[PDB]
Amino acid sequence: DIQMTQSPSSLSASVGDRVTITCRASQSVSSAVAWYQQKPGKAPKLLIYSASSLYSGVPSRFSGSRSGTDFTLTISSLQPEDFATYYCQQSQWYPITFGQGTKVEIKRTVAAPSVFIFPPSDSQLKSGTASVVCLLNNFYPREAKVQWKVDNALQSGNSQESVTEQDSKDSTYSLSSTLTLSKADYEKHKVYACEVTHQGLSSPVTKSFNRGE
Amino acid sequence: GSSIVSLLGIKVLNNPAKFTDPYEFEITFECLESLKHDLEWKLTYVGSHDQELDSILVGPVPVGVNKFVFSADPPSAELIPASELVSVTVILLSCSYDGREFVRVGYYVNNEYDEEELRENPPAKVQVDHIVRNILAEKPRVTRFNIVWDNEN
Amino acid sequence: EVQLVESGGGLVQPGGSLRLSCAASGFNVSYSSIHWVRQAPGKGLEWVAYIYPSSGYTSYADSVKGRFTISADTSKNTAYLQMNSLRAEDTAVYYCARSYSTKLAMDYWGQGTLVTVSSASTKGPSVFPLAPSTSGGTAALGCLVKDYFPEPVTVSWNSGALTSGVHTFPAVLQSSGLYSLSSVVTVPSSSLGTQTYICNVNHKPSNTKVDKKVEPKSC
Repeated sequence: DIQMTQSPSSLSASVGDRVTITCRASQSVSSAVAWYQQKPGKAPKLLIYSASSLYSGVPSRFSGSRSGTDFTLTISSLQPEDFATYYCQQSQWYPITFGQGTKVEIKRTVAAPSVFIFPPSDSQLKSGTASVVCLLNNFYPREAKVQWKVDNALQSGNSQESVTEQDSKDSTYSLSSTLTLSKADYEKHKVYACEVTHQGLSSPVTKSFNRGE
Repeated sequence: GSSIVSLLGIKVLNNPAKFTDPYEFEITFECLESLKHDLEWKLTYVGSHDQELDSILVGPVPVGVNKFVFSADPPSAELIPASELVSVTVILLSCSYDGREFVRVGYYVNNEYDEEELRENPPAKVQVDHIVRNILAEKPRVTRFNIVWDNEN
Repeated sequence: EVQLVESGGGLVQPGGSLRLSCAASGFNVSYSSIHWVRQAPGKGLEWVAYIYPSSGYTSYADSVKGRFTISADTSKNTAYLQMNSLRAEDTAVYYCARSYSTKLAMDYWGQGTLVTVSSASTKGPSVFPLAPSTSGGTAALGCLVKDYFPEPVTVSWNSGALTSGVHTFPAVLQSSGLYSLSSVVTVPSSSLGTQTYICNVNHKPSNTKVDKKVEPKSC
């Protein structure tokens, strides 16, 4: 019964920064902790093993330490090829366990999202289903919040989100939320709304339509 | 007093192995109640209770049944008479509560060369890079010791 | 030169069975442990199982107990993962990896082989307009690519000619076992009604192409 609780989950840094990633173990671990770096579409690579032993080959800017049950990965002076996801791992207790991961992402100024809501098309309604879409365009940071309101009722468990990888040129994110109703449930209500919350936004922004004008 | 922590099994994981390979044991134990102090598992090379090989601390002790892996460094061929590199030796795996040993598990170890031909024709300078150890995990010697845990009498 | 090569991956029905192979070269499989680690799409690393081929001792994650079996053929310098009773949530990339004198850290990794477990049968996408009505100075319009299996689709706009302002989002797996994604582009609002915006959806596995013209909706 063992956890590797890894913090934070996302981490904003510019080149040159000293970055610190922390993993706390739910019970005592003498030294079998390891850190891994994974890049999208690639196999993870070992960085440090046995809590603090630099794996052979790894740049000496990666180091590992331990304080009590807190294990830490330090990257003094973060280089550009170091933007990646980092996983901690425990292998003293059964079962071997990876932390949830930490994404290290490029820092940029706050950009508010442009927001759009798209009603379902007639063509889809005929088939029996209504997809309502809320688009959040070119924003930073990734941390945003989308609430669907159907006739001012908060919706739950009937929508999925999706996010793009950080943009290569402008370092922003885009996010698409889809609410899915049966056509038969879609016609029982008038006002469709997504409410958006984000650091670049003084007030929460809401986008609406009334079905069939 | 009454025995709070009890050893349940030991798996010798990487076996047989090279002489210079670390030791890797999966250790199962059961801890019946919260304890105040650390457990220390240690591995001792005996040969002959000569040399401590490694040691792992656990504190606070998790309650219940638990499995962990103990990775212990190998003996150095330099701190060992060449007489003992290709003979039968003994490792000792033991656990202590608050510095008080309460269990000890002994294994015989066969150390022999890699290939048949080299087995039959030992060179006068021992080639450690070719010695394969084989812990006789099937036949352990288990010894317990009644100790005082957290309740002073 | 240490390397591990996975093989065996592919699509299989819920409740079926698949065998993965891990061929190791450059080191002696007997003097190490071989691990299987998997990664569900867009998710973290999850440890599945290991074996010490020297003793034959093994270990499994609770999520995989009694369905997965791991074994090793020391002559072939090769490890196996026999997967039985597959459920959809076993869908992931499966890496084999080796551990040696690193306290069960994994120093070398395979490229990973992909394993999909699904009831679903090959279906091409229905595409629906994301019709435009201003925010950020522009209009936004797009294409909803709904109910296809398997991954992937490719979406382009106006045959490649239009690229900037395009965001094609990662697919999601829906409750029905079918995928849906959206593809959007920002446009100047002046061009609505006059400029032609077509999204070209290509779904190779069912060999279907769809071009959908996306217009502002009419009165």
